[PDB]
Amino acid sequence: AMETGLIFHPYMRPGRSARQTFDWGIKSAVQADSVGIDSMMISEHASQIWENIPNPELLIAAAALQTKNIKFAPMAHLLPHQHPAKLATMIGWLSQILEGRYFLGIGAGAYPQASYMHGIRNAGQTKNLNDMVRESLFIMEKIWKREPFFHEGKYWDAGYPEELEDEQHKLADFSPWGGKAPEIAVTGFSYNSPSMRLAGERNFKPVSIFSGLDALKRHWEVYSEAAIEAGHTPDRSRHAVSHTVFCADTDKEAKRLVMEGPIGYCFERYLIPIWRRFGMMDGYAKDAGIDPVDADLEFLVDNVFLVGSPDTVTEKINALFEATGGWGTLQVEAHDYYDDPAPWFQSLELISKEVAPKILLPKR
Amino acid sequence: AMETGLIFHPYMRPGRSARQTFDWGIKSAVQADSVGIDSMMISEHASQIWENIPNPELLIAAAALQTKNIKFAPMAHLLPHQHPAKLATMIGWLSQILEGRYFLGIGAGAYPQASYMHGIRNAGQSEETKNLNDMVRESLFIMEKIWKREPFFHEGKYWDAGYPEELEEQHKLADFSPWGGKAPEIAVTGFSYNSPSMRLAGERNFKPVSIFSGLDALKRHWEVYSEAAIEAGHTPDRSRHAVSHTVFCADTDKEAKRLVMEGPIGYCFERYLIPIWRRFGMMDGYAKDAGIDPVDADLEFLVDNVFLVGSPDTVTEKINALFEATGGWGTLQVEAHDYYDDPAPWFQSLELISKEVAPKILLP
Ligand SMILES: O=S(=O)(O)CCN1CCN(CCS(=O)(=O)O)CC1
Ligand SMILES: O=S(=O)(O)CCN1CCN(CCS(=O)(=O)O)CC1
Ligand SMILES: [Cl-]
Ligand SMILES: [Cl-]
Ligand SMILES: [Cl-]
Ligand SMILES: [Cl-]
Repeated sequence: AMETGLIFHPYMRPGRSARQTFDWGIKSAVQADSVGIDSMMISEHASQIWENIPNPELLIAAAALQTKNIKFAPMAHLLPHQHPAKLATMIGWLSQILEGRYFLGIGAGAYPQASYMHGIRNAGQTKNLNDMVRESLFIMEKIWKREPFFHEGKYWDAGYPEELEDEQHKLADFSPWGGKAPEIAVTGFSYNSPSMRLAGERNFKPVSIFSGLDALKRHWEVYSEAAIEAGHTPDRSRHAVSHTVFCADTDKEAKRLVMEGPIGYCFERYLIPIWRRFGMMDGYAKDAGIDPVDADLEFLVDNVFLVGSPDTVTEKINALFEATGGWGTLQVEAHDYYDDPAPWFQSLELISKEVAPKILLPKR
Repeated sequence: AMETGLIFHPYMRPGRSARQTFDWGIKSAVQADSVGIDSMMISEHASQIWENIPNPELLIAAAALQTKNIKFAPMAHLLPHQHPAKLATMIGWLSQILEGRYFLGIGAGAYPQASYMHGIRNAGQSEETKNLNDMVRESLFIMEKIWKREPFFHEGKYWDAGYPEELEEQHKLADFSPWGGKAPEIAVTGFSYNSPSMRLAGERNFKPVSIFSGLDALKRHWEVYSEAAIEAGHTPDRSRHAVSHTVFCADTDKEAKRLVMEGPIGYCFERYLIPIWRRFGMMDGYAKDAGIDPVDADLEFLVDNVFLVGSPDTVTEKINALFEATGGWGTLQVEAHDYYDDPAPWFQSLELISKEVAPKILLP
């Protein structure tokens, strides 16, 4: 029932080249596809070192004809940063190339440095990024329908022309596969996530970043309530939840490999300090009954990360399902194993083939 | 030596899918690279049937790690259609992925239907309206500054954009400057006799790409270009000049001609290109050169008098003759046609052009 997914930020070690990063992305897509992973989400960042993909569509396109079954999604295209017509056209064309193995993450962008680059001062505090998202979506949906219009917006002018006065002289068809909008997704983190409400209101796919039991429950509560009120039927099998996940033959090996390898390195060098600064471990702290100040690597490995043998990880997931109601896709956060992929590819294969099929049905 | 290049519009037969088009592009890039073709230019169109690539960068990215030596160029990114920061970031990143096997065509866009989609009414005409050429100049201004990674903010007529100061190695800004930290080489195409693009190109030391329309225009392009270059203080270099031609080589003149007349090339010309060329007076240069009335310029006339078609010796002679008449050029940019269903004769032609013809061409 539960699918396995990859989310590729990618947390490349500072100093990796663009070609190395791109090669690791393609290799990751091909391997994930080969072990039955259902989706690969690729994030977008123009200002960050570790999250060093500014154009997830380039990777998706390079992996498209090298894979069979896996579905790709930008997670997310930052709508305030591009002309909606240009973006809508690219999405539809890529969706066509993939024969529908595609869905669309949309976002405002959480990094003011990148907002600034794209002409939006004071994104942290004028232009409103959320209004820009709404206007872009309004324009893109119309372009995908291939119904003519011209729109003079607050943020952009855009349109879709009427045919001029042989099939070869009609307008190109860059509508997404099947001629309909792709499925749209949005991520959420905070406890009362406005993204989850938007998602529910518009029947988008919710993607939650695991921050603790209370938030995971609250996300679904907010989502479904918004869905119901908007007249949609909430479907928990749509819900994707992003986790650190690592599987090996034993609990001991699993833990050692995380502690001493790429995952532990990224967390100690980069993620733990950010998470500390921004209070992103308060949910985990609450769940385990500790002070956030004492949330270190080994705490996360023992209490938060889905780490261990296939049986252990299966248990941990099933325990979360009983506590929170569950989810449709386990979205595994990718790490920089480009130097020595074997233990990481073995983990993914275990998660996908041995863990995921044994998970309980999610709460309706 | 004169180099061989490919220019991929493409001219896909109406009815080809996006996946087929994309597959043909990758196959074409791989094959061109394998036979020593120096560059592959890929054009950008959102409204056209035959020219059905709206995002050349997706193709370039998919071919990047599958090729060794060939250089790629969008020909051209239509600068009025996207946010210059987003575009500048993607160009730098792709340039990095390609390790500098990349140059940048820029353009305004010659299809009003597509201009309309991107919020530009009355692109065909010379509140107040939008000027595509001014939009090109503002985009380039912004992109060059972003590539330099020096902070600024610009509130333009068409866009707001900037480059931020560092916040008060992993926490510094990402570096998506192009390969070597400098702007890519910039190219523009020209067609008309007194091409304003050729003047711009000369003024700014861009690479000129001429679309072959006759002896007089080819000479006039270089005259305009070099005069502008010299006045701007640049040294005009003919080896930079790319000239776009229909080119087809086979073992004999008879085979070459039959394959063009009866195959994909002839089909595209009779069904699509000849009527357009007739309507817009694009055969007047060829007519003048051969001493005929444009009304009588049909397929076989183009094959016998204009297209570089024949045996390797014959095509070598035709090129050498053009070199004596006009002064020559640095790259023979072969216009690609839809041989996706029959690649053998077309790949054979490109191999002949690249290995047997081009090395025998006299100095420009
Ligand atoms: O670097 S800056 O200080 O400019 C912005 C840093 N900020 C930290 C918090 N994360 C939340 C990710 S999410 O899990 O809430 O989606 C967004 C980025
Ligand atoms: O389709 S529309 O009728 O709306 C515009 C027609 N127009 C005809 C001429 N071509 C040649 C490009 S070039 O050869 O001059 O570079 C550009 C498009
Ligand atoms: Cl992020
Ligand atoms: Cl529904
Ligand atoms: Cl064109
Ligand atoms: Cl010079």
